[PDB]
Amino acid sequence: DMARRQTIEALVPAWDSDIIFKCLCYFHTLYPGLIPLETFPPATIFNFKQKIISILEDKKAVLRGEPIKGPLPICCSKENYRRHLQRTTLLPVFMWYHPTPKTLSDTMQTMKQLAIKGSVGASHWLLVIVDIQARRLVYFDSLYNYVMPPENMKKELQSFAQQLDQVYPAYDSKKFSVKIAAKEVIQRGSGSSCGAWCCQFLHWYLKDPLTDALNDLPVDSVERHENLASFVQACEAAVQDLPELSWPEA
Amino acid sequence: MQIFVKTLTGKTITLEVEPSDTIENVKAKIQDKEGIPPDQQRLIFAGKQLEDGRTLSDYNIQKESTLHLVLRLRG
Repeated sequence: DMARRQTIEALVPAWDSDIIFKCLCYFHTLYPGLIPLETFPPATIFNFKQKIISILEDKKAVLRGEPIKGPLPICCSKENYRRHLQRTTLLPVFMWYHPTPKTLSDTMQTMKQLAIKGSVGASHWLLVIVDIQARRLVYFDSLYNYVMPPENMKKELQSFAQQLDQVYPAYDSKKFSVKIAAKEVIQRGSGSSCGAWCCQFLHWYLKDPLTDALNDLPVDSVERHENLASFVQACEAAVQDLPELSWPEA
Repeated sequence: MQIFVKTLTGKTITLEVEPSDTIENVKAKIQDKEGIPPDQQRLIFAGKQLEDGRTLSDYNIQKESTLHLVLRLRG
């Protein structure tokens, strides 16, 4: 078991905001509907909702031929960002979480220090997929209930979905739906592999937006991380020669 | 020069520099005041990343410019 954790940790080490971002850039070249939202800084539980609303309002503005009002990304040109906003059908909203800070501002501070220190601590990567095309919010927590009970997150996301219906109405009456992805702890036996898990789940979702991959995981915790290790190795080889901190063309 | 560097907590720190200064120099100036090692510093301007052996003038970075500082965060 000490052996088991030591190997699960060795198999899949923590992913930082850069490898996640390079991964998103790469995923966009595979799936052009994915907009590679920056992870520097990522969203938080305290503002992921307004960030999503802001992105969708800018998407509406671009579709109308109008100026955008929301913030520009750091590593993207204005014009390429408008082209991504025009094109995108899926927002990969990575969220950085930690139980300690209880506000946005505190979260950003806690975030900053741990970066200069260089520590993972009890910080956690969450992923909210905003699938514009299917009108689906998917919430993925590789630790299952690290923020709150999933039944709670579902209710909170259902009310958020209701305002996304107002902000970003469909042609028809179709309402945003929500999916809580994980129904057990995915990250079994690791306290580090969340970032990789988020990207693996995102990739499975890009391949099949009705993916049951989580339900088809092997029961064994080491086998899960062996498979995840292979994915990680594939991602690192694929982004090896891709540009640092530079959005791909829409 | 009077320019601005924007951080991820929405804070901007101001530095006085000359265009003949290296990217290495900017990172050293930022380090003295916030303590982050240059090897940890990533500088962005007009959506371009600044390279260590270059000068501010190479990228035509002028007075009253706004710069971005990127942090590499763990989770």
